[PDB]
Amino acid sequence: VEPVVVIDGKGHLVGRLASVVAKQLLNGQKIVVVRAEELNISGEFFRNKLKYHDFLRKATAFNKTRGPFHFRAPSRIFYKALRGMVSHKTARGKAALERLKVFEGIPPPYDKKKRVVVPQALRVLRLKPGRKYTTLGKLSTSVGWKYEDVVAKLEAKRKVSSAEYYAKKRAFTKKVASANATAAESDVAKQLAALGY
Amino acid sequence: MKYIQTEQQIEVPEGVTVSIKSRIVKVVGPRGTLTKNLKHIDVTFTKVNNQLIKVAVHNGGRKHVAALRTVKSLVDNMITGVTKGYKYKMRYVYAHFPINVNIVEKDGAKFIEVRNFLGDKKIRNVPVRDGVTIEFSTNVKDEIVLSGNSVEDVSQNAADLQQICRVRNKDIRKFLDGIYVSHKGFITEDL
Amino acid sequence: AESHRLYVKGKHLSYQRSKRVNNPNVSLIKIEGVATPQDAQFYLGKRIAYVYRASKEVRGSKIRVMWGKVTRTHGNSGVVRATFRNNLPAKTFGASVRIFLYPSNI
Amino acid sequence: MAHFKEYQVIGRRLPTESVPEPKLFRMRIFASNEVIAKSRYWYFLQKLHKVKKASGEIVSINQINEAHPTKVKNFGVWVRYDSRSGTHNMYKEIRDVSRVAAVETLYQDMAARHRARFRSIHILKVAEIEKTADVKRQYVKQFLTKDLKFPLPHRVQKSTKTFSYKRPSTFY
Amino acid sequence: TDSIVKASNWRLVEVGRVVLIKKGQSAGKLAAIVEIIDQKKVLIDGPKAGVPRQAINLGQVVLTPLTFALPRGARTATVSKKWAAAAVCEKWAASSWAKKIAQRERRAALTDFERFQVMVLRKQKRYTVKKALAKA
RNA sequence: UUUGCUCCACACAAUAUAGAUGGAUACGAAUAAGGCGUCCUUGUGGCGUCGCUGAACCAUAGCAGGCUAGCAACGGUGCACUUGGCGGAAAGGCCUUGGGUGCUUGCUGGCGAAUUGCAAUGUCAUUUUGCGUGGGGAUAAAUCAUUUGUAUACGACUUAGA
RNA sequence: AGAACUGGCGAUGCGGGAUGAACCGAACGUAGAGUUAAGGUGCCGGAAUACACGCUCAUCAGACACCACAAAAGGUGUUAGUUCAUCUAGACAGCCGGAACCGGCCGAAUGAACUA
RNA sequence: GGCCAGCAUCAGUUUUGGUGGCAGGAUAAAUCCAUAGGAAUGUAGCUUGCCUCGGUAAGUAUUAUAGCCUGUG
Ligand SMILES: [Mg+2]
Ligand SMILES: [Mg+2]
Ligand SMILES: [Mg+2]
Ligand SMILES: [Mg+2]
Ligand SMILES: [Mg+2]
Ligand SMILES: [Mg+2]
Ligand SMILES: [Mg+2]
Ligand SMILES: [Mg+2]
Ligand SMILES: [Mg+2]
Ligand SMILES: [Mg+2]
Ligand SMILES: [Mg+2]
Ligand SMILES: [Mg+2]
Ligand SMILES: [Mg+2]
Ligand SMILES: [Mg+2]
Ligand SMILES: [Mg+2]
Ligand SMILES: [Mg+2]
Ligand SMILES: [Mg+2]
Ligand SMILES: [Mg+2]
Ligand SMILES: [Mg+2]
Ligand SMILES: [Mg+2]
Ligand SMILES: [Mg+2]
Ligand SMILES: [Mg+2]
Ligand SMILES: [Mg+2]
Ligand SMILES: [Mg+2]
Ligand SMILES: [Mg+2]
Ligand SMILES: [Mg+2]
Ligand SMILES: [Mg+2]
Ligand SMILES: [Mg+2]
Ligand SMILES: [Mg+2]
Ligand SMILES: [Mg+2]
Ligand SMILES: [Mg+2]
Ligand SMILES: [Mg+2]
Ligand SMILES: [Mg+2]
Ligand SMILES: [Mg+2]
Ligand SMILES: [Mg+2]
Ligand SMILES: [Mg+2]
Ligand SMILES: [Mg+2]
Ligand SMILES: [Mg+2]
Ligand SMILES: [Mg+2]
Ligand SMILES: [Mg+2]
Ligand SMILES: [Mg+2]
Ligand SMILES: [Mg+2]
Ligand SMILES: [Mg+2]
Ligand SMILES: [Mg+2]
Ligand SMILES: [Mg+2]
Ligand SMILES: [Mg+2]
Repeated sequence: VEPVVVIDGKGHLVGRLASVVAKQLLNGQKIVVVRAEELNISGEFFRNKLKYHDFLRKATAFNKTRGPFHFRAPSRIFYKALRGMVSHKTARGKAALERLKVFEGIPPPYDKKKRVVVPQALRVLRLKPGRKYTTLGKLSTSVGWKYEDVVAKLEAKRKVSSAEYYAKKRAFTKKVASANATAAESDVAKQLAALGY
Repeated sequence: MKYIQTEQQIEVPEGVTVSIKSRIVKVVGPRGTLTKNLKHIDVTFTKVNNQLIKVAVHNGGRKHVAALRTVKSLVDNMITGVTKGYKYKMRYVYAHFPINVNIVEKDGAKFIEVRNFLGDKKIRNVPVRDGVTIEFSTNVKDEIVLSGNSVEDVSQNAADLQQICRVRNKDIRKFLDGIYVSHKGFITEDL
Repeated sequence: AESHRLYVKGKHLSYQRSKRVNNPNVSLIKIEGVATPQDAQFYLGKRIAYVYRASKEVRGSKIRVMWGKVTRTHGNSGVVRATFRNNLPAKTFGASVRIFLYPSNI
Repeated sequence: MAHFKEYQVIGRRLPTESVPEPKLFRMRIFASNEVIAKSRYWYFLQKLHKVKKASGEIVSINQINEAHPTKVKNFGVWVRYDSRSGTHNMYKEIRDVSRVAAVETLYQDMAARHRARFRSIHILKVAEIEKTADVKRQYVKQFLTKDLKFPLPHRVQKSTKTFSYKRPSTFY
Repeated sequence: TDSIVKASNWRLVEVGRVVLIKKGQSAGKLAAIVEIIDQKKVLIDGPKAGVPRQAINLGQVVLTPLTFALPRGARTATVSKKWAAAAVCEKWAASSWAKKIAQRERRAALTDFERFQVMVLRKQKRYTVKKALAKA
């Protein structure tokens, strides 16, 4: 449909967001994910802490390098769940995975771009209420992700400028709605009304 | 089996005004001000008459209804906390070595400070929770007193001190020393 | 004006396949705005063109086109099946494609 | 198994020269078609009188339509069933609009709570519960209070497109 | 200093709660909740829109804020009287919800010519508005 | 080492391309709650309203958009310029002052369109390089060899030399 | 390790059981359109993030015949049952009076053993 | 007539819809109509005891200032 789709990660279930993002790529849609830190995982924090440590303990024994690589940062945790749903050892796979970017936070392109939500990955809609769950950044930071606080500081600084933006917008789009307000009742209006507008 | 409706009643007294928006709860009494975040629960708080607030769980399961009352109680103790108050008295007991208990503060701190426990040269320090005021009880021996509007904040700062005094490497039912919670009740007496 | 498009946007998804083996003679097409199998029936028999560029000029242009038709529908999400003058290269899986409004029955 | 109709199934042993006009026994069978239903009749009739489908004959098969399909009824349901250890009887209460509607939601329950498939259940009796406070079970009586209302909090709305540009709302 | 608790005030499954079908052979019609079966099923009757008296899952139905007076278990005709009596349809129609269902069905009936007439009008409406937009 | 380099302008050569073809259209937060409007004593406030999907919004007419004329507006919109402010997360982009050049489908006109013959994408994106003209700009090094021993199997390392 | 009958493998590819001689499905000239079996339809991956009723929260959840093993035994987790019995002859609890029994307070169900 | 398309009219195979007329059954069951009966998750009326012109609590009352259930036809 669109050239690039920005997905606010906040409030989404990793594996369900992963599965849709995996498929967008394979069908050619470029995807960029933001706020991977505030991604969710079903299940209470401790289990998810344990699970990662199980991941953590697997490595090629004679050389720890060639064995599995354990990434900490929420994006790479999420890129991993996403890579795991793609054919990535093929060329078509590498191809699909280039169409994807994942970021913790919202870096400078995309902070003034528009970010979407995938309801079938959305935690609020998906989980039975009162089922314990996990914010991804908090997990990442307990397995060694060092940047949780920077992202927070930047996001809060950023979240302030976005309200300045939204403030002026809500004010100007109050003027606009006082403009259509008088053009209502007009000859042109009540005709557009007739056809559905 | 999913009870379709169940509720409880927070009865609201005179000098008290409680304000609940989403699941943040604020109780304003003449004694003080207390706020508690219930967003982990999933209930509907409903005002009826300003003397009474109802809290209900719709279509609830066994464990879910169970959480209803412990919501009510939590608020009740918030109201009774902001009016009557909470006074926890606890008395040091020592079979031989007298337990030297004090409030020292460095870096604007205010801790309880316990010396010579079982002749321990080590000095125990339990920090003073904000909202609890300590006083050592006059006229009664080896009594210390913790007072505030938060049961939670108080009774922790009680067991705080009470557990710094655990004894190691002896039969505990012989060596009974420590500082144990003597009594728990409210700040304004006759109530 | 701005928009000259007389086709409907589409995607080259996969060949016809089982999990084990495929059939390059048949492709599966996703058509924008088509949702349901019954949504898909409209575009049956319509004509697809996969447009692509090349290095050599041929007839006087560096653009070439493979041409095919929409033969039948696929599953419950309104993906559609299509067969082409020659089989699409499969390097094209996830490439855009064009479903024209003719042959028309409107 | 499947979705049910109720059949009157009437049969008699084959007439013998000395015994013409045998005694015509009938059952009310909940099945999904008459071929299953008539098997059941022979399934049970073998467990009551001495007959096989060989020695017997089916006199009539007549579908039985609910007599007030829009009136909400309470139903006592008496069931015999097999667990993994032994066989035992039961009583449950189903609130629904017909008999055939309830036998369904019974077979679901016996499957869902007790892991009891179709073959392991006999339906002993289904009866309307004619008067309230003859309803013994709380999961029904809960619905019988005067002037019942209740909400449906935390409402979800299936998406028709994978991406979405608002953040949803569970309200109602 | 009154207490000021919030509300979180839901639409209610209740007898006399007019309800909009979503999926079904009746899809898109108003009915009323006649009786109540369990936490999922209810009985409905729609007669003024011609929906049959039937039991139905609440998941095929979306509760409206409109509701009228009606006895539990009330038979079809009685639903007809009280429905019209309280002007259910009249009140659904005035609603911005129903008006948006209206509005979107008209945009479906539009014809290429009509669609073009729409656009010409829009550029006309835009001109007058953006004019107003720079005066204040 | 024949006139080599680089930024800006344009010409054509070619070479590719995981796949332009109206527009990636910006609060944050909650979800057993919120968005917007408005009012006050500015609150966990009052009141009004909306939701039940973007099926929206914006844009969209004119030789792929030719040549022209008029009115009405004082608006929209593009290009180069200029005023000042802001953005370091990957800011490399957002906002604004001012004069200058263009479009307008807000409305009314004149001219053109065929014969590409009933369809044959019937050609409008962007990537890198090279070859040539003025318009700016810039005039180093590294390696071998020699040398050193804080280094070293050899390579490498670390010193030194107009 | 050794008999019975039959169907198989061996001598046989093909679809399915991720993998696999023997399982399921189906037995093979070369191709085409259609429909299917067994098995499947979050994504890898063709195909409903399909509809519907329950059950399940695990600081070792679980997830499919052949099949890739766990048992006796416990739980006041939580579900639905069974047989007995108290309950508007205000029971069951926490106070309080009389001497466990009955009441003063209570305003609705509760106790016992068992099934899975 | 060399290869190729496109359309039309057909033929063989097939897939996806739309619409017409009939046959069954409890000659569907229901809704609806007429009628008799009856009950409470008891509507009007009445009485009653509190509680503020604002209704509340429990007795009485079977269609009344709602309705329902059940048989009959
Ligand atoms: Mg992991
Ligand atoms: Mg290690
Ligand atoms: Mg390497
Ligand atoms: Mg490390
Ligand atoms: Mg210890
Ligand atoms: Mg010991
Ligand atoms: Mg010892
Ligand atoms: Mg061929
Ligand atoms: Mg697809
Ligand atoms: Mg019957
Ligand atoms: Mg019986
Ligand atoms: Mg049995
Ligand atoms: Mg959002
Ligand atoms: Mg705000
Ligand atoms: Mg509001
Ligand atoms: Mg305001
Ligand atoms: Mg405000
Ligand atoms: Mg406000
Ligand atoms: Mg840079
Ligand atoms: Mg050297
Ligand atoms: Mg053997
Ligand atoms: Mg051999
Ligand atoms: Mg053989
Ligand atoms: Mg053989
Ligand atoms: Mg074989
Ligand atoms: Mg195979
Ligand atoms: Mg296996
Ligand atoms: Mg195999
Ligand atoms: Mg499988
Ligand atoms: Mg797919
Ligand atoms: Mg389901
Ligand atoms: Mg299986
Ligand atoms: Mg199993
Ligand atoms: Mg197994
Ligand atoms: Mg056991
Ligand atoms: Mg056992
Ligand atoms: Mg036991
Ligand atoms: Mg047990
Ligand atoms: Mg148990
Ligand atoms: Mg058990
Ligand atoms: Mg020929
Ligand atoms: Mg027709
Ligand atoms: Mg017909
Ligand atoms: Mg007929
Ligand atoms: Mg008849
Ligand atoms: Mg008929």
